[PDB]
Parts: sequence; structure tokens; C-alpha cells
Amino acid sequence: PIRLPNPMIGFGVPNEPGLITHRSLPELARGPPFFYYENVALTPKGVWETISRHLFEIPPEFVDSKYFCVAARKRGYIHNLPINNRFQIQPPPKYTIHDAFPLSKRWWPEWDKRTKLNCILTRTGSAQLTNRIRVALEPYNEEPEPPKHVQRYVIDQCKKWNLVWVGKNKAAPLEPDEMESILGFPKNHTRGGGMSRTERFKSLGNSFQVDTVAYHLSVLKPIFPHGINVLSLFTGIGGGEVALHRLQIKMKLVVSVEISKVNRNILKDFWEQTNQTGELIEFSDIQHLTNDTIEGLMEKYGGFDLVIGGSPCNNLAGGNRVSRVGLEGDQSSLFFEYCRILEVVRARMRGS
DNA sequence: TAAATTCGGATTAGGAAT
DNA sequence: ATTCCTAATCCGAATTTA
Ligand SMILES: Nc1ncnc2c1ncn2[C@@H]1O[C@H](CSCC[C@H](N)C(=O)O)[C@@H](O)[C@H]1O
Repeated sequence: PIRLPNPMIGFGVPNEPGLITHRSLPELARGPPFFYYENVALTPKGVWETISRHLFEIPPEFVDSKYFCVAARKRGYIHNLPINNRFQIQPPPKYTIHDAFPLSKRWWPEWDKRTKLNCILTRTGSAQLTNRIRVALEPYNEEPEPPKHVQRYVIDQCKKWNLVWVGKNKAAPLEPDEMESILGFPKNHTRGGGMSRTERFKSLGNSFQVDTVAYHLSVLKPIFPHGINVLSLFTGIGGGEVALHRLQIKMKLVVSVEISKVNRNILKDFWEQTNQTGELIEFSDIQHLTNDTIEGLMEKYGGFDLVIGGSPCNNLAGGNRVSRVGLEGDQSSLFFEYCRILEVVRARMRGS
């Protein structure tokens, strides 16, 4: 049974001990293409063992993004990239709550000892929870500190719902632009394209932490001095694309597969606003992308150097009350479509 | 009717006690 | 073993707003 590393540093993270410069991959895992697969680390039992079984028995690299920003993000990455001489994109985001939320020291209690936030999700705290916390605290405003039991309730709720102190006895969730920034996207990346505030919350919650992914992908920069062709599966708001952009790795071509219209609009807006000279091709449903469409695209553009994606985690995530049925859930079973498309790419690039 | 809102525990792992 | 705690966690369904 796969056991999560503690600390969850993968093969090493910046500013920490334990950097590992070499691993040995099964020969079946050898590129081309390079691939990069992502999903949540905290799955039902047996999930990552199965995912590794279908990705050539590559052990996952489990990394918590608290080593890259202020918010935790425990993810598993199966990839066949070299792991020596990674570098981080600069400047790295703010590391602590104090620096990431400069105004918050005005409102932050002595007895809230947090210095990191927890994982950014698709559901945030309600206005009613903020009220319940405010009401619980006011009877003690003239006293220097509320009793220990009301303290622990507020702490337990601030952690459960990833709240920050914004006003007098006011603990509120993160705003979309704060999530964007902590996830390493440029400001306003997800505003526009027809995307509602509600949809911004959801797409940000599902996304990559760009600095974590970029640090992994940085080894590609010396390999491809002339840029890469990219097959982006479950593209989302384009975390993998923003990472390559921040790495100054030219994207000659990106074939993107993303079923959300507003997500595809966010990616096209990014493509135009950053003045990408390459070509963006947008597909919608991965289940309707045929093997021979892939093969035709590779014949036209010369194959794919990188296949990157993160299949849905709906049915794996601990926040799902209703349908956390594991890897064969209606959404998460799309992992096997990632595998199907990846095998088509491998068939052309490496043979058999 | 798009958008916003609020509510709803279980699965894991680990540490510390038996 | 068990027992008992703390602890984190890319969420769905239903309803209400505007
Ligand atoms: N059938 C399907 N075909 C293509 N994409 C799908 C799909 N079903 C779900 N998806 C998409 O898969 C994505 C998984 S979330 C991954 C997002 C990405 N890592 C980022 O940087 O944002 C979601 O955006 C979801 O819309």
C-alpha cells in the first residue's frame, strides 16, 4: 500500500532538505513523450496503486504545495521527467500568512497560531459561518481574550473553512483574486470570458498550483531550446500553460481538451493576452476525441513533446459527501481516457 | 434562469494512549 | 492488535436571489 511521504516534499522542494537528484524509471516509462499526471493525494485506498499500475508502475511524487506558497495542496504527480536541476520560477509567491495577507495583522488574534492556509477548494465558507464566529466572539470584546472553549470553536472553524481575519471578529474566506495569486496565476486570469464569480471559485479550486507544476516542468527548458508541442488534457484554466509561460518555454502548439466553455474562454484569453505566437487548438469532450484525431494531429504538427493533465477528482476528494466512490466514478474514471490518449501518443513516438 | 447561497459527514492517516 | 483522539479535504444537492 502506497504510503504518503512525511514531509510531503516529493523528490525535494526549495529551501528544504532531502533533495534527490536521480531516480530509476521502468524502461516502459521512458519517453518520448514526456507526460505529467496530477490528482489529489488523499484518495480512497487503492486509487494511487491503480493509477500507478496504468502509468507504467511509476511511483507518484507526492508534494504539498505549502512549500511553494501560503496554501497547502497535497497532490500526487506521476511523470517521466528528469528530476535533476529543477529550478523555481521567480519571484516565488509569499510563503506565510503574515506576508501573503499584509493587512491581516490588524485583525489577527494572538490565539490563532496559523502561519499557512489549508487547501484551496471549490466550496468556501458561508456568510452565515462568518456571522456565527462574529456572534460567538463579541461577548468578550472588552476582555483581553475569549475563553478557551470559544477559542477552539473559532480555530476549528477557521481551519475547516480556510478563513482569514478581515475585520473586527470577522473571519471570511479567500476572494477569487487571492486564490489566483496563491495558486500562482496572474491577477484577473479568471475574470472575463463569461465566467461568473461562482465559476471562478470552482475553476480555481480545481486548478494547479502553478509554482509547484512549474518547478517540476523546469527541467524541460534545456531539453527543448526551440519550444514544445503540448497535448493538454483536462486543461482547466490553463495551469500547465501558465507554468510553461512562466518558464519561458515556447509553446509551438497546444492541443487543449477541456469540456467547460468558460474555461476554454479563459485559456484563449490567456493565449491572446500573453501574445503567444504558437497555435492553440481547443477540443471540448475528451470522450469524443478519437485515437485517429490524435494521430492526424501528430502527423500534421510532428508529434507531442509533452502530455500534461489532471483528470477529475470529484469521486476521490474527501469533501464529496455523495459520490466519493473512487476511481471508477462517473467523473474520475476519465483518468482512463488520459491513459488511452497517452498510449496513442506513445505508439507514434516510441513504437510497438 | 444564471448566479449566488447554504447546507450537508465520511474516508483516511497518524500519534498517543492502553 | 484495539481505543481514542486530532486533523485535512481539487465536493453535491437543493434552494433561493435577482
Ligand atoms: N469529459 C471531459 N472532457 C474534457 N474535459 C473534462 C471532461 N470532464 C471533466 N473535464 C475537465 O477536467 C478538468 C479537471 S480539473 C484540472 C484543471 C487544470 N489542472 C488547471 O490548471 O486548471 C476540469 O476543468 C473539467 O472541466
